[PDB]
Amino acid sequence: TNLCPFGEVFNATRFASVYAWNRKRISNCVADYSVLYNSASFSTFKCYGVSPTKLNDLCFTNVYADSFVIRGDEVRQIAPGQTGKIADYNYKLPDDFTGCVIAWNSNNLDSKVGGNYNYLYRLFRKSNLKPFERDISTEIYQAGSTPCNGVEGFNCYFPLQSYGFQPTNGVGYQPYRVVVLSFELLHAPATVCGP
Amino acid sequence: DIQMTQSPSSLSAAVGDRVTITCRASQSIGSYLNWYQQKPGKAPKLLIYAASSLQSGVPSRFSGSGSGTDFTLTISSLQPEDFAIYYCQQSYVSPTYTFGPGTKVDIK
Amino acid sequence: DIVMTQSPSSLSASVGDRVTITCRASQSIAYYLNWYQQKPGKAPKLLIYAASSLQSGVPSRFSGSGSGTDFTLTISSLQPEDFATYYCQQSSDPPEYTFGQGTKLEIK
Amino acid sequence: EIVLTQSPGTLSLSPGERATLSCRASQTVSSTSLAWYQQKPGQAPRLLIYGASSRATGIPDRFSGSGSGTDFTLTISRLEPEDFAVYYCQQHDTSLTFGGGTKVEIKRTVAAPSVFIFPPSDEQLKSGTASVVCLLNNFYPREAKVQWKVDNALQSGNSQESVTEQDSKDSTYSLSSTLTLSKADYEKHKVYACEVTHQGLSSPVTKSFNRG
Amino acid sequence: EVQLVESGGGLVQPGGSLRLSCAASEFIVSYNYMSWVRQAPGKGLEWVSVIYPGGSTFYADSVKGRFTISRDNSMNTLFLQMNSLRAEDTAVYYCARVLPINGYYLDYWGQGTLVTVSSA
Amino acid sequence: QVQLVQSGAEVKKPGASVKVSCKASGYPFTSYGISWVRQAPGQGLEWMGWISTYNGNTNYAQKFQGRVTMTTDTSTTTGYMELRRLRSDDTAVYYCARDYTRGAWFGESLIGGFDNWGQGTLVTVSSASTKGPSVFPLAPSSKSTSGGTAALGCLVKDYFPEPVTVSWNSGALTSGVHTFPAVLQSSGLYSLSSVVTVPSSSLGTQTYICNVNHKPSNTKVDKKVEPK
Amino acid sequence: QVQLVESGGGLVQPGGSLRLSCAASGFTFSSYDMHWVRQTTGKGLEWVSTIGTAGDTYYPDSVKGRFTISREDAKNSLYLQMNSLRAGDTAVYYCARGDSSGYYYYFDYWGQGTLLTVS
Ligand SMILES: *[C@@H]1O[C@H](CO[C@@H]2O[C@@H](C)[C@@H](O)[C@@H](O)[C@@H]2O)[C@@H](O[C@@H]2O[C@H](CO)[C@@H](O[C@@H]3O[C@H](CO)[C@@H](O)[C@H](O)[C@@H]3O)[C@H](O)[C@H]2NC(C)=O)[C@H](O)[C@H]1NC(C)=O
Repeated sequence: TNLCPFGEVFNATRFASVYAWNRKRISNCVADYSVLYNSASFSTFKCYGVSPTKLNDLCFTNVYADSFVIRGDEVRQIAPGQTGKIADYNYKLPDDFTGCVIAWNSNNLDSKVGGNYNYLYRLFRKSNLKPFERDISTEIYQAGSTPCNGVEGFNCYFPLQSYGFQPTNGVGYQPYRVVVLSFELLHAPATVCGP
Repeated sequence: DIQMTQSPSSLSAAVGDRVTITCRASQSIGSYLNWYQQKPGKAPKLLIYAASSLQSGVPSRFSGSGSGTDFTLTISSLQPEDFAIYYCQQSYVSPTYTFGPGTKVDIK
Repeated sequence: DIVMTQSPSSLSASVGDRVTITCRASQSIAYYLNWYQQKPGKAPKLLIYAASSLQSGVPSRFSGSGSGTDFTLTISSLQPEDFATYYCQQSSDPPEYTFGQGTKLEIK
Repeated sequence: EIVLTQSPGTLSLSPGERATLSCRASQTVSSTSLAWYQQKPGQAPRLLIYGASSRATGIPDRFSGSGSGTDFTLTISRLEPEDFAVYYCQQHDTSLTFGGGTKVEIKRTVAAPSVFIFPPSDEQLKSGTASVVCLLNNFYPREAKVQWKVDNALQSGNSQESVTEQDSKDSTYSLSSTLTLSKADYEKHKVYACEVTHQGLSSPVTKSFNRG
Repeated sequence: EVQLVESGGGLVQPGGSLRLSCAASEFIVSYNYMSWVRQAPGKGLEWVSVIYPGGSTFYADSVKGRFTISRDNSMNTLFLQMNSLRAEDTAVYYCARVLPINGYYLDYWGQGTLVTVSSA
Repeated sequence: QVQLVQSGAEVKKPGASVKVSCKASGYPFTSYGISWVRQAPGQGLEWMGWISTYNGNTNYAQKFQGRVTMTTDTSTTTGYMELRRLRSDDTAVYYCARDYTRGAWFGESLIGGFDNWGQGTLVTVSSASTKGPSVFPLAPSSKSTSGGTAALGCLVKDYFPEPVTVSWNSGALTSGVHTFPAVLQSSGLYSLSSVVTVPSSSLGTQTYICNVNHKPSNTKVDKKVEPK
Repeated sequence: QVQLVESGGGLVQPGGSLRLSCAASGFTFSSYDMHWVRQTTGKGLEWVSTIGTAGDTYYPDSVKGRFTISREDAKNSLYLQMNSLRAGDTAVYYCARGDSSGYYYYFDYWGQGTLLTVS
């Protein structure tokens, strides 16, 4: 039968920004994790609520693939029960999370001489993000009593900022492509088993 | 990594008494916990998994309860062969499993 | 984790001269460094952010440049009002940002 | 769209040396969307490098690739006898396009072609079509020029030539030519000559044969 | 007008508890990053705590587990709660606004309040 | 063990259409698309399009945007390309390749290329009819130069299908024999020549005859070569 | 019954190499995961290696790049190759068998252990 398209998620040319993170719905396929078992290029491989083993003998209903690019120091924030800019304003995971987090260094693909300014993240927000919530609005953030009315100035800021990737930075500041897989099991019959 | 802490460091109880061992997690881990007993100069043994389930062969005197960041192991009556160091382990984050520090039960 | 060190602990200049204050780091912090002017008895004032920018209202005689583990601050002309204490802050880490030991300045 | 130009068109080298090729793009192309292909004569092309830096399955360690921005380079450490073929580069950043192609050939010392000539056969006179062939023997440099001389007047636009492949036995080429004429014009002509100009020949060797 | 007025200093015994307040004008303490910095007499500045617009809180190791930073939207005031004060906590505390635009920098400051912990 | 096999060569008259086939085996068919690239005789590679074997999306080139259609049969794991309104300049070799440049399920770009190829199909679109080859011998000159070195050959002319086979002395001779590639004439037929160099010392004693094999016309004409 | 016997430990100089083994009995060695756990009196129990049924190997950040775990189902022997040993690797090593009841994981059976000293 059909095999799940993990290669398209992992081996894609373009990755979305963290604030406008991408999500893909994988269903009606057999999932083969032998592609992930031995790769020698992954810097992070942590699975929450299920062992890395036993994945080929487990059946699930839906599998979601979330992909974005962040810096190395912010990879630790992609985990249940974490706080920070990325966790509170860009991407949130539930406390009771069943899934895996995979990250690898993409310094040779997403960094160019002079600075790559195509990846953005949100600085200001009124309230913390709920789990699996996506925000893409670009309205001017107001930090004072005076209304902004679209005239940027003091106490009226644009809520997005650029990463500015350079090839000479440290591994903490180098870009990392992060793929987050979320497995949900419901009363519906299993569709992704992968024996 | 998720850090597990136990209290008290040392416990002293007599035969037929009641004891209570508490295991606390630095993060909510739900019902992912295991308990191990290690007699001196021997290998650790498995007692409780999923924080409330009894492994086959373990005496019925043991029970477990709790969820989130608070867990408890209770021995109804302390038999003469139940003096050992007890460890709690979290099984929520993989594959980097972490163990507890250890609690010692002696005879007074 | 990161430890920052300024140099020197003191400095002097008469009038209409150039100065140089350096603030290293134990690890590379890219271009995330700030400069402050703390006159005695009151709160400090921001001079330079991101090691190269200038805060609105700051006199143009102040300038700074640098990257990685070495940074510097230069004053083109030493007006009478420029005598204070200056500090460097590490803005690289979002939650934890530390200061240096400071660098005073005085007449000779 | 992005246009890929490969230079140089031809590259003659001796086995055991190293080879450097260039694939230039008009715009900025991401490293994730470049690939190299190798096509031996009479066979389908095979993939060598994908992603501009990654070797394919079964590809020996000789082939290596590097580059970013608008210029890319393929590097071959040693030239084995089976590594002489045409190479192409492709991109899929904006649509899909291929390059012109670079050919790698075996290098050899200059040789001299032995020029021959053959008069038309008898049956062609019956068929009313005249064909004369100026055969050439082995010679290394591909660049060669021929020209049919009729009496005192040259000819143009009534001939075509074919060249064989580089034979592995001696690394030499062969050339053929044919002048197209009819019986109504073959008898009118008096002197038929074939003009040959080459580096291997110090002076043009224009063999000829009389009418009939 | 933009201002930050601080009040709450005093003299307390070791092991005591004190609460510091820092109002605002033209600001909204629940919309801006806010931080506390203390400066001991004859020493350099030291960061204490920071609160995010969403509500997250971060503390230094030397003061972790003893201090707490909070805010009131109705009164537009930023609070610092200090517990289990030692002899090493004697300093002048400042409340400042932090802009994460290009790194974290402290543009506006206050005037500071003195907190002294002594056995007398 | 990943193998793709295409159909044989075809000849079509202008204004018709030709559909090529490409059978695939040895890999999950639905996880990879199929790309088609054609190569004119003596020219470079030119892209045609890409097809997906999961949903059926197609991404054709702008040049062939109007007159190409691609279909995949999941049951037989075979892909097809149909080109309509055949033209004179459409004679080329068509290739079938497994695709790793665009994903099948989602349709985004990928890091890779065309990993596997096929043998190729030769398509000829010429306004001409089948004609049998005619052989004219090319006897050596009366004189001998640089003995012993002499060359002889036979000229083949006016044959429509490209592939022909020429052998000397019933294949007994395999040294110093050169066969020239065919060249297209203005009339619409082809002409081919094969020459062999032999020692002039034994020219009279050794007699050779060139043989021509033309499968489409089933014509075999053998003519010996002798001086005059 | 189920038993696991370790062997191949002793004294070794810093920076050297050593290879342990752990024979098994009473169960299908190819149908279960295998782990190595150390115990130091100053740090307690700690996980150092894990091998799966499908050839997957997992390592902590402490010993990654230095330890290699191998499995040979035919000989029923599980091995652990150690390289670039330091003074911090002196502990009693156990071989454990990993089993799961649902989504929950645990270590069921352990071996006697093998002392390794770095001097
Ligand atoms: C992302 O892509 C890489 C490589 O890119 C792809 O490689 C081939 C599979 C073709 O599809 C190419 O067109 C394409 O560019 C994948 O990595 C590769 O995975 C395969 C399968 O696991 C590996 O094959 C193994 O080879 C060893 C021998 O070296 C055998 O012993 C194994 O049994 C197995 O066949 C291959 O080595 C590996 N290559 C590299 C460079 O890592 C990668 O899996 C893919 N990502 C996902 C998520 O699928």
